[PDB]
Amino acid sequence: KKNTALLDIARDIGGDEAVEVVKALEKKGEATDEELAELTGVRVNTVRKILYALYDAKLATFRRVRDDETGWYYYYWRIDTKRLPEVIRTRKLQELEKLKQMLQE
Repeated sequence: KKNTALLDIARDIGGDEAVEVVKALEKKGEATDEELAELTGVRVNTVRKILYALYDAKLATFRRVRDDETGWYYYYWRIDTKRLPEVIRTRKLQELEKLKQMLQE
């Protein structure tokens, strides 16, 4: 039930690619952008844009590692269902009162 609801939010976010990304992420526990682009075949710019969307929806978190050859960070993402129930609800309420204002036209 939370399995499918997560994936449905992913579809709204980014279609079949988002659903591939979420599924590979859950199967792997944690993953980098690059690891997810290779697991899935989706491009890394799009894996990344999906992940930052899941992060803004507070459905994903990450933890950062400093790559010491270059000094730049790279993220290890993971799905965070902790607040998924409140997210599912908020999205319903919001969609409902988007309808409410069309009725108040």
